[PDB]
Amino acid sequence: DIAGLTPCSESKAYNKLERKELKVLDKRLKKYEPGSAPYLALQATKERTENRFKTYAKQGLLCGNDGLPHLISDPGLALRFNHAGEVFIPTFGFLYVAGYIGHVGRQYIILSKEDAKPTDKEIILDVPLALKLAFQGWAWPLASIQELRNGSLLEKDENITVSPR
Amino acid sequence: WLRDFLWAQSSQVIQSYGSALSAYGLMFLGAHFVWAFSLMFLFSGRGYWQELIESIVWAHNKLRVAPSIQPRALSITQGRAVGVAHYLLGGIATTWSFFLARIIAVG
Amino acid sequence: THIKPSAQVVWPIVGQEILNGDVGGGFQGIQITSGFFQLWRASGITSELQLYSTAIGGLVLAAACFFAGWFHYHKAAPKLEWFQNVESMLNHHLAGLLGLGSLAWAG
Amino acid sequence: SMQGNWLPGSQTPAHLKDLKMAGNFGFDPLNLGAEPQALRWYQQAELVHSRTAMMGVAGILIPGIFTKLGALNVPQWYEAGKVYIEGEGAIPFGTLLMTTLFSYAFVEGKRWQDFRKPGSQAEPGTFFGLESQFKGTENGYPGGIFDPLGYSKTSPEKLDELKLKEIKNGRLAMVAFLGFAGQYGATGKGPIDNLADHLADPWHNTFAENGISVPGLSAVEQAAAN
Amino acid sequence: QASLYTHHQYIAGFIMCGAFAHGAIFFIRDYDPEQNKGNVLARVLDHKEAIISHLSWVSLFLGFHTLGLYVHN
Amino acid sequence: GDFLVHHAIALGLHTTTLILVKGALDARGSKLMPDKKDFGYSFPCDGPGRGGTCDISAYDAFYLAVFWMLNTI
Amino acid sequence: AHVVKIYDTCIGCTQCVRACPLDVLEMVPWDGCKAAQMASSPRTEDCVGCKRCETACPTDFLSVRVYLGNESTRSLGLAY
Amino acid sequence: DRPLWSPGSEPPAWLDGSLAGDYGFDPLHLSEEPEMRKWMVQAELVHARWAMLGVAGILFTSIAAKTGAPFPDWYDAGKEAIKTSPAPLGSLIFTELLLFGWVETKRLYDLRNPGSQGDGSFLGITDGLKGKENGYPGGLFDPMGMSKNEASYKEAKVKEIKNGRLAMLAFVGFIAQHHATHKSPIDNLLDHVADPFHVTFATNGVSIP
Amino acid sequence: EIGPKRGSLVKVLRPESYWYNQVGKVVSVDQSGIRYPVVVRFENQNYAGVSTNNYALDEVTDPP
Amino acid sequence: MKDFTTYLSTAPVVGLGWAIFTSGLLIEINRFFPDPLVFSF
Ligand code: CLA
Ligand code: CLA
Ligand code: CLA
Ligand code: CLA
Ligand SMILES: CC(/C=C/C=C(C)/C=C/[C@@]12O[C@]1(C)C[C@@H](O)CC2(C)C)=C\C=C\C=C(C)\C=C\C=C(C)\C=C\[C@@]12O[C@]1(C)C[C@@H](O)CC2(C)C
Ligand SMILES: CC1=C(/C=C/C(C)=C/C=C/C(C)=C/C=C/C=C(C)/C=C/C=C(C)/C=C/C2=C(C)CCCC2(C)C)C(C)(C)CCC1
Ligand SMILES: CC1=C(C/C=C(\C)CCC[C@H](C)CCC[C@H](C)CCCC(C)C)C(=O)c2ccccc2C1=O
Ligand code: SF4
Ligand code: SF4
Repeated sequence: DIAGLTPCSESKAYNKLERKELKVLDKRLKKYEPGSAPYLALQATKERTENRFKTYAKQGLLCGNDGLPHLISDPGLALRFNHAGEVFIPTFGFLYVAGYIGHVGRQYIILSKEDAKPTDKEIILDVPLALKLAFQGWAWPLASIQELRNGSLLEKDENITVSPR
Repeated sequence: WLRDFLWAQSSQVIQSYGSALSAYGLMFLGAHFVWAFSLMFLFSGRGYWQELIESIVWAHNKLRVAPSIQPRALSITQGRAVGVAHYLLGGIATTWSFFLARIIAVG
Repeated sequence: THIKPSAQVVWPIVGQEILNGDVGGGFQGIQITSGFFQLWRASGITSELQLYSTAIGGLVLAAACFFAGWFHYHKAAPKLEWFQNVESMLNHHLAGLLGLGSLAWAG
Repeated sequence: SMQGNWLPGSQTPAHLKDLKMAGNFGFDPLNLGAEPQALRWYQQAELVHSRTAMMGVAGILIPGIFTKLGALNVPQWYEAGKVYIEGEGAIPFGTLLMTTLFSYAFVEGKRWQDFRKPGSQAEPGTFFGLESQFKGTENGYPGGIFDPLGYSKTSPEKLDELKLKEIKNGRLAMVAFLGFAGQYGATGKGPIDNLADHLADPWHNTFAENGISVPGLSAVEQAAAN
Repeated sequence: QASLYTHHQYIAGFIMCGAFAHGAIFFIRDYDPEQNKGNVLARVLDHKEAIISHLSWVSLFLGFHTLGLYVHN
Repeated sequence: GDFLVHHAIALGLHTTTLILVKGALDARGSKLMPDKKDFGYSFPCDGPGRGGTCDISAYDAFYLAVFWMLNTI
Repeated sequence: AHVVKIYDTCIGCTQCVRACPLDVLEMVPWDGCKAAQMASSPRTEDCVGCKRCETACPTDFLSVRVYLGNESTRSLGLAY
Repeated sequence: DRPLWSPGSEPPAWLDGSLAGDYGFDPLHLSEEPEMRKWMVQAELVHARWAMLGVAGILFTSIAAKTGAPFPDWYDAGKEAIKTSPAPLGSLIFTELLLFGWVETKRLYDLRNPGSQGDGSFLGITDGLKGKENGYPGGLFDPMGMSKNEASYKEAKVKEIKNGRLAMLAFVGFIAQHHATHKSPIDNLLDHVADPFHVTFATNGVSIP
Repeated sequence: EIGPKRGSLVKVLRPESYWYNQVGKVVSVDQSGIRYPVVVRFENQNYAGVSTNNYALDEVTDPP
Repeated sequence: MKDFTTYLSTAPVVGLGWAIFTSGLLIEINRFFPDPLVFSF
């Protein structure tokens, strides 16, 4: 009960939205025989809607004055109250993959720039080495940290093209 | 013309959400996006974008992720082609979505 | 006059089940707009078996056309004087292509 | 030197071919140990993780074994925290956490300054005069009062045999504690009870039959049963 | 109130655009690098690529995720 | 929705700041054209050479930034 | 008209005078390059500013520079 | 120089006849690189051996069902087997996955590095678990050991690859005429020998409209 | 004789050049006493598309 | 095969193989699992 938001389990507007969705989904059920493939698809859609409405509730989710679930973004407020699962862990979940992509791209860039006429490697990819780096990028933050520490991550400006202002 | 054709109609495209024609509203707004995104390639030139690319190349040079192929801005003819293609695609898909949603939700 | 045409069926993967609209006849899907049902009613077509046969024949002719392009370029390429026979091309595409197709469709 | 291989026929890394280490099996496909000081820091981290894994897994197992034997009523580890929190003569959770963090920060700063500058904790007159024995023999092997029974000041053969044994039981304990966490997460019971279920009924009690470990397997089994 | 807010906001935006334009005019017309060597101005001009690149990064990140969440919703 | 449109506002401010700052810092020199200070503040281009130099002046940077300012306001 | 200036970085490839369809540029003897040639612009008032010489210039940066401003009846390319 | 898949055709350059069953049939130019050639040879041999094993098991079960033993059809045999199996589904497939992961990673690293598994790393076995050829191991896999004689070994290689290719065709025929007839392969064989002039692939209703 | 060794990598310190703070390979050094006798070749083209440029003696140094 | 696998390592290995893999992957997470909002494991 933070930011004036009621929990999804104890929200009247959430249940109103749920029963409105159930009503509009059951409206289309009356135009098909129960032993039909469109009827089976509509029943599967209704089951998925009910499962989504059940799982969104009692999962540390809040909604306020609209029946639509809200997300808590400030860490700490997502820690003492059970709201870390909204954005706290998935932030690191995205960042792990983003650093993975950046690290394997950097590894391919260095390992291609040390090859004769290296401009063709960007249009003519090599698959074994790119896949080898693709399955070696799980420990991307450790490699990035050690490369920053030893100085091979960055390059001396002396060797960087600089605008002549 | 405006009020009685583009406003008297297109009331079903905006109200298509939650129905079978919601994809027409999605196509309508994506077409608005693509039509609006084209004007970047149409009003602008190449020197500003080349200098911005130079700054980004410096940024990628600082931590040694410089591509072997040098990043360059699109050519002036290339930029005009991209602008006109995105403009035509956005306008055609806008009219397509509006026409189809109006003629299916009513006719 | 009461069942809307439909020829594209989307998957139930993510929220697309709302796009399978109730077009009538115990069927759900995208209400098509190309008028293919009208064309398949003009040319006498009753069952989906004939549409299947037409699709298989079209795939066979597409493979034949691709093989024809490969042969007529890589294998047996015509010379410049073959393409410069404008009178023969006009006669064969006036009497042959257009006229023979019109006669075949009339039959 | 090079003892065994984690994968026979695999191309061992160049920094592991002629490297004198405890429990070196060539297992570095990601080449995180190519840099030497990197390898030193990772060796120290593996040593501390492994040693606290010995302590943790022993706390899992020996009270659990004695509970299975009925000697003591000590509960399983996953509810033992709530048991002590709800106890009568209990230090509060905040006080315990802060005391643990303070003491561990002190000792880990000691170990850290040992790591960065070797033998730097032997600065005279710095820790009540007892710091003269705080010199580190090797990375992660301090000695001094950390070996009060004198089991390390012998010939190097039993010394690095014991180092290999320590790293082997430590890797085993680390995978064992990962297992304890996972098999509480899936089965919801203690590891001794899980071992009893696997010994008494191996086929019907496994990671595959539990739907948490591999989702969708239960649906496959139900569809195949019908 | 709506007209007043809209008027003064558009006026403020145009005036800030003019501020940056006339700052650019200062940089090209009457900026003397030997007059102020090593000061805040010359140092800002020295790593101008870093400032431009970081502004491009924050703008790209904001636009990417704002449009992503808007299109998602 | 208020927070999302606030982030859109921040995006507009950030992008307008990015283009105006880049035009101001590259007003006198650039890697595409080091001698931009000799061509005046408001000049059309340098020609089709060197890939193409349309809208290379800081005046055109302001001119493109007015669109972003209008969109932001 | 416009101002056309040639700097000492020119190496006498004598292709900037071919790319100019107005006979603005000319090649004079020099001693600061291997080719012993230097671009000169005697008929500068006939230039329109088409920057074809800058396109044809191989040196980095450009040896021949054309500066716009002060348009006339010949610099605007007007046949009327 | 050798019998080819087409009389009077030109064999591929990479198919010189040194392999078992080298009839020079390769219109798609696969296995042209030597590494890809070795990988294709290993894949053909493992698919072959699994094909002969599965077809032999299918034929044995169908023959036993024809005699009168309570043996299921080659199709849905596991569906009724799991109901009486002490091992439940899931545990069975994952036990198979673990064992096959061990075996197949061992044989894969023997393929990449010949003789790599004969170093005594696994239970101190040196001569065994060491490969003899491209896809042909030795030692523990050759108990009776009639591959010592080179001529007999080559003849057995040709016999193995030919019966294996026949086993691929047998499995494809099994699934095809099971979908056609919904009967056992021995049932189809007995129907073909009972009424050859009428019962065939054309008078089964399906697959010939 | 008066410049760097032919084939040796040098660093260009010319500010207005495209290859400022970049590394190029010397292909020839003129000995006739011209304004820019050092001729170098760069692996990356400029915006004009060329890869070679001429610099003076003071505009080239050995990269570290 | 050498000439063909040299072509197949160009644009479709990164423009099609990655695209199809990442797409169909994400499709199957969104299919087998329903639509999530909170990471509650
Ligand atoms: C409403 C139309 C529109 C849109 C969407 C954009 C979007 C953008 N412009 Mg802008 N621009 C426009 C009109 C528009 N412009 C007009 C009319 C002008 C006047 C000429 C300008 C002038 C202008 C300048 C001068 C500058 C920009 C910049 C930018 C970028 C800002 C960075 C950002 O916000 O994150 C990104 C914002 C997005 C909206 C992301 C769009 C991409 C999405 C994710 C789709 C990607 C493809 C998708 C996955 C589908 C793939 C298949 C498909 C490609 C076929 C962004 C790409 C700046 C820039 O690029 O530097 C960083 C910059 O300097 N623009
Ligand atoms: C993997 C290679 C790689 C790496 C490590 C970086 C890293 C960086 N870029 Mg760059 N970028 C790349 C590729 C890369 N970029 C490509 C291909 C493009 C063209 C679309 C750009 C366009 C670009 C712009 C326009 C900007 C950056 C910026 C940045 C910085 C911000 C981080 C970020 O996420 O930016 C965001 C990056 C993107 C939006 C690009 C995404 C494109 C994909 C993900 C890259 C695909 C590469 C591929 C997977 C590698 C091959 C793998 C290998 C195994 C074969 C950072 C220095 C910003 C900056 O200057 O900040 C300091 C900035 O404004 N980049
Ligand atoms: C009566 C004979 C005849 C017929 C029917 C055609 C028909 C055609 N020709 Mg023409 N052509 C002919 C004689 C003929 N040609 C002669 C004698 C010459 C040389 C002077 C040419 C030179 C020529 C050129 C240079 C080109 C054509 C092209 C075309 C196609 C135009 C595309 C179109 O309208 O869509 C109609 C499409 C269809 C009806 C789809 C079915 C197509 C079928 C498979 C073609 C069958 C017709 C063919 C003549 C049968 C004999 C071929 C035999 C060896 C198998 C069309 C298929 C264009 C092309 O390349 O397309 C192939 C083209 O650029 N023609
Ligand atoms: C009080 C603030 C202030 C001051 C003192 C100046 C003063 C100056 N600026 Mg600055 N400027 C300002 C605000 C200011 N400007 C603002 C707000 C903007 C953003 C719009 C600019 C943008 C700007 C640029 C980009 C440039 C200048 C330039 C100049 C110089 C000459 C401009 C001039 O008078 O041309 C007189 C101009 C006109 C008579 C044209 C008027 C047409 C207007 C602008 C269009 C209005 C639209 C429409 C037609 C209005 C009528 C609507 C209709 C329905 C009735 C002078 C140093 C120029 C300079 O220094 O030269 C290199 C230059 O390049 N300024
Ligand atoms: C036919 C086949 C492959 C055919 C491939 C062909 C023609 C390829 C042709 C070409 O490549 C060449 C040569 C050369 C190239 O230049 C050109 C092309 C054209 C590309 C594989 C079958 C392969 C078939 C195999 C491996 C069969 C395995 C069977 C098993 C394991 C059985 C197990 C069972 O489970 C069942 C199914 C049911 C249970 O009741 C019983 C048990 C026993 C439990
Ligand atoms: C009191 C208070 C507070 C605080 C506040 C603050 C601290 C603020 C700040 C603010 C700020 C801090 C702002 C700023 C702004 C800025 C701007 C807006 C800028 C602009 C710029 C420009 C425009 C530029 C220009 C130029 C150029 C371009 C070049 C050179 C020249 C010149 C400089 C001219 C608080 C919150 C705590 C609370 C409440 C109360
Ligand atoms: C924006 C712009 C540019 C810059 C645009 C460039 C350099 C082209 C960028 C193309 C991108 C790299 C294509 C790929 C886009 C995304 C990376 C695709 C994402 C796909 C997802 C699945 C990740 C110009 O070069 C230009 C030139 C002349 C007139 C106007 C303009 C102009 O307006
Ligand atoms: S184009 Fe440039 S470098 Fe070439 S001769 Fe003319 S002024 Fe000299
Ligand atoms: S701008 Fe054109 S007309 Fe003028 S000197 Fe150059 S090439 Fe000749």
